[PDB]
Amino acid sequence: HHMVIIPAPLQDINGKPMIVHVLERARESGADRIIVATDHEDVARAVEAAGGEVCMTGTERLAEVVEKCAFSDDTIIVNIQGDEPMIPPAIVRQVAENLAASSSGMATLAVPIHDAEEAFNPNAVKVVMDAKGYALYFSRATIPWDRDRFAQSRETIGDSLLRHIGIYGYRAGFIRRYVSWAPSPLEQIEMLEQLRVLWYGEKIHVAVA
Amino acid sequence: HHMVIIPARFASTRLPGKPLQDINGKPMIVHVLERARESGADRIIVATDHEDVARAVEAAGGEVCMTRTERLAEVVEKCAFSDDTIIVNIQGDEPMIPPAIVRQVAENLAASGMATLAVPIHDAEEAFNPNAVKVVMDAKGYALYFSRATIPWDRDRFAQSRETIGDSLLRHIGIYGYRAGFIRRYVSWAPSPLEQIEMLEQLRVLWYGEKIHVAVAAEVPGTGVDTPEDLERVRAEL
Repeated sequence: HHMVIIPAPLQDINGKPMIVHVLERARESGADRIIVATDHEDVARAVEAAGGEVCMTGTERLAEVVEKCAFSDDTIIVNIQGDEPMIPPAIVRQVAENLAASSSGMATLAVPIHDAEEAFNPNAVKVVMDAKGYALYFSRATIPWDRDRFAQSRETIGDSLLRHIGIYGYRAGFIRRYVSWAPSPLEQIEMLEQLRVLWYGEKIHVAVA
Repeated sequence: HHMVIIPARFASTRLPGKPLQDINGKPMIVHVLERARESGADRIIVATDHEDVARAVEAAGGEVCMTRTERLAEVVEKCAFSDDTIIVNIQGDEPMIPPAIVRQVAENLAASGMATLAVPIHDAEEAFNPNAVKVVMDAKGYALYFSRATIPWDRDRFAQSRETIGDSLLRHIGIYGYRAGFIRRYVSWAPSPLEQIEMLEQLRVLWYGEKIHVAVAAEVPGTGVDTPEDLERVRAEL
């Protein structure tokens, strides 16, 4: 009972593009509507010929889709990146269900980290959550910091490290509020736009994959 | 319109018996009591399990509570307050704590339920020192997170070098504000795996969903006296 939007993308994996792969996974998730948001004709000519719906509209594209297709501000929206074609549809359904069952707002996904290099890789985003699973913070720094383990060791990690995956959930009308809100300074230092949501007081629920 | 409790930290390996040591004709805890007086508090209670500290504070006129946020709990039990009284935690080894920031934590608590202070970090070594605790907060000053990692992470600057620092790093300073029912709630909560990982007990409050307000200190306070060098320094400065 949700809609999935893919902001895209061109690669050959067994005679099929990559965006159509993402489209098939979104189909298998069981979404009522699937829309591919793009401003390029290359993505269109592929998805349209693949039977996928396209909307012609920097993550604000989905916001336009909320009003280009005139979606109710209670509908559940799932943003899958166009460059994750091997994503299982089970976690795509998860993100929607976790948003619907939480206090609503915005939702995202995390996986456990088990490689120390990953834990100390700034390109790998870590997230810390409260007891209810709501995101306390996103960061490129190694959080939560393990004082005893990391006191002098950069090769041993515990079980408290989570990597944030760029699949998101929304309640439609709040995507308009994302674009409406001014760019925070925190999202510019960390280069993580989702921190804006935490800057402005709204909370994010996190699903463990 | 607030009350101040001073944990007189007798226990210390480098200066055993900290609150009793003479600073220019007055013991340290008496000086901390005078700072609390300059803050503008309606009641000042020194919490201590030592009789010499009690007889030193009582000879100066401060209220004394015998105990044993563990210790502080018994104070809010022994003088059981209303859960509206703003409460300021001042360390007993800080005889030069600016009373302005002591008033400030209560003022910023007045507008939540738990409040604390931070000071800007200006040197790279402190920003990457896990012993220095960094705090990141939201639009209205409420702490998003406390950590021993360098947060917020400055991706573009730190990608080149960890040698220079921007303007976004704040060190949390262990002066806390409470609404006096907040403490009764805290003392009941079980330890939270997050504070065990980070060795940061304030992460209990954020783990159980309750908020913390953080204020940039109007004046940067002085480190609490823990060694004879700081004793002589405060003697020369007071």
